[PDB]
Amino acid sequence: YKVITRGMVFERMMCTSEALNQTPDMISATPARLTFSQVLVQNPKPIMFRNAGDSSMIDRGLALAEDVVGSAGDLFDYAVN
Amino acid sequence: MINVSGFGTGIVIVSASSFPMGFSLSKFADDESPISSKELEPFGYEMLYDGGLFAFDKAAPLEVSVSVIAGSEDDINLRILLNSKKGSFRFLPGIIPDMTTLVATLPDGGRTVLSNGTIIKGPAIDTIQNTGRRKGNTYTFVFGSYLGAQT
Repeated sequence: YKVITRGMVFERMMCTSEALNQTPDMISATPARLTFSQVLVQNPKPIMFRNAGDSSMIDRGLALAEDVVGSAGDLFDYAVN
Repeated sequence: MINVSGFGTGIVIVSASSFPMGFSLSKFADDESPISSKELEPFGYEMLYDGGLFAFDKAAPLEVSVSVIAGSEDDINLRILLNSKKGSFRFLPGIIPDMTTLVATLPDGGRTVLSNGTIIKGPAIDTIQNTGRRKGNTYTFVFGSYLGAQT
């Protein structure tokens, strides 16, 4: 969330704590104390790109390719269809 | 000369839900001040460590109080307003039952449009004085809008 209090814009904010208070001093409304904390990020300003072709590549590491059974005939029928 | 009289003053109280059309206060008390408001404080000052002064804004409620004769229709209407819990009304980005008091002071035409407010306190039952005559009833409202004065 982004919290804008008084001309003081704060980005990358998440609610850390929150406390409601129900007392005979306020029977209709309820006072509440919220506390947010900023999420520290290595780059405050990131670099992006417009078109969808030109990402920097991301590597998935070792995957341990899982196992399926379809035989080559099923793959061939799928490619034919 | 300047006429600072108070005769002919009228008040029109219109509430968002209790009295959408509103009622009129004309019967004011004789022992208590018919209208009494504490001094507004919309500014504040702080002392710098070099002896200097800094001036800033503060939140300034306008606490007005109107006194009416015990048993009158205005007193009954004000008691009905007092006995209206805020939790029994639908809520809008505005204020629980927003009630405004149009104050027409004298044939001078001074109109005050105190708005954005609500009642705060008042007497539930009439108090019988030592003299035997019921005390005038003073009901206090608070407001956040205090502009609109003319002439």
